[PDB]
Amino acid sequence: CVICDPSVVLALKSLEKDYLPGHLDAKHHKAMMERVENAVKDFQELSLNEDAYMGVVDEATLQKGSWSLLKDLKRITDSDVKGDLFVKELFWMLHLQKETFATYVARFQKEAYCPNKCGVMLQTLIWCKNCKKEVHACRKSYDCGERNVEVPQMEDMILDCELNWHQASEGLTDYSFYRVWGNNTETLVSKGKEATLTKPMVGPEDAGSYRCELGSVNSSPATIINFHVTVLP
Amino acid sequence: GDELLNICMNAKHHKRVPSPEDKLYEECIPWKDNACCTLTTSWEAHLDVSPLYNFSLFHCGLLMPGCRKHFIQAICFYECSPNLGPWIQPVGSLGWEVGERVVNVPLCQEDCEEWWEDCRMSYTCKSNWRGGWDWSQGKNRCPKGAQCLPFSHYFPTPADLCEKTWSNSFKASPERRNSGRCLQKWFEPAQGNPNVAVARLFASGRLVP
Ligand SMILES: *[C@@H]1O[C@H](CO)[C@@H](O)[C@H](O)[C@H]1NC(C)=O
Ligand SMILES: [Cl-]
Repeated sequence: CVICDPSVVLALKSLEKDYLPGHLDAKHHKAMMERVENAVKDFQELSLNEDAYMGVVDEATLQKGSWSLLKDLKRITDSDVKGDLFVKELFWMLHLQKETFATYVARFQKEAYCPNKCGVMLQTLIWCKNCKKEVHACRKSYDCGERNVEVPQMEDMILDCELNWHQASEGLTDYSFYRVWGNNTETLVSKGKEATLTKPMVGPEDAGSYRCELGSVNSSPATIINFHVTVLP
Repeated sequence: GDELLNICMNAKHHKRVPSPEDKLYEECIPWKDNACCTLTTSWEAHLDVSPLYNFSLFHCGLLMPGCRKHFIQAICFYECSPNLGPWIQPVGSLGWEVGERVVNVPLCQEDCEEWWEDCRMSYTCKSNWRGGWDWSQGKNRCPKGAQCLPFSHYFPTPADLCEKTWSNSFKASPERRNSGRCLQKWFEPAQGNPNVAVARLFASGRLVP
């Protein structure tokens, strides 16, 4: 995947144009760059599976991988190692950086890729096989559960629709809260970027069912939560 | 009217008969007014790996979003459309007069051309998805000697993609949209469902027993 980073592309081009001329037989340059480019290209060849690899990374992981690669590569070119020894360690370095990259990607997968344990999260990602950056839909569950809230009289009712992943998700709109009546209808109470609804100084009549609906440009909610509120005199 | 109109296939998750559905999820919304799919089913049609089928679209990794979208629509169309009547057949090679599927549902050019264009730079490893997959780790994975390459490589034309992904549930019709002789797998709801008239035409057009 690291070849999707411009710094790496640049380092390979300097390696071919600047470094090889004085550090390798001319009759070798064409065949050598073929092999190098193929070995970098091969950073994308990780065993496809969830919690390990799905053909994508986010930008941070690409950067981390790119940084590690470039530092290792520079250590070689800074040293002016020539000929047969240069080739051996270039490729052994590549082989070792690929495993180091896999290490970063596996962490990405386990921790960063579709973090949401519910709802639908929009996440920007880079596709390792084509270097295209696009937004992906992480669909976990149709709704994100129910809540039971106890709220004494004269006390403030607070319904929190925030979820740890909301901040990071992309293309979020406005939390919308609804009051859900015994009929088959509901009424809107508030919409806005307030991730919480508050009704001050609750009375017995405020008890009932509410519901938050965090909107998305996808035009299908990112988060649906149902609150069951009881007022306990 | 006609016995091949407004029916659902005797299949897995399909409803007995089509009926409206207040809330249908995302891509499967155009069939809201009259649908052989349920809500649950329409959600499940949007999943990473869908519980509706044993199949993984992400065998070479994630499809690009705009490619994935076409596959979810094909699935919506397949699970929700009450206009497939004329192409409903028994499962297995054999005639009616002797468990159901659909066979050769004619998709318009544009539906297949758009699908192919948006899937151009997504990745797969097989030019025919019905067959030699490896299932040794639960879901289907790419065979030993089969490189992940662009859809434009394994599915050289739009017809190949329409046909070879889903066992000829679909055929890539030479006809274009608003010919009255092919179905769209998706349509903007604002305008009407253009497939109603197409089913009507084939139900009474196919000289059959
Ligand atoms: C039914 O909807 C009406 C709308 O005005 C509302 O006033 C009423 O509270 C609802 N039913 C009940 C008894 O909750
Ligand atoms: Cl239809």
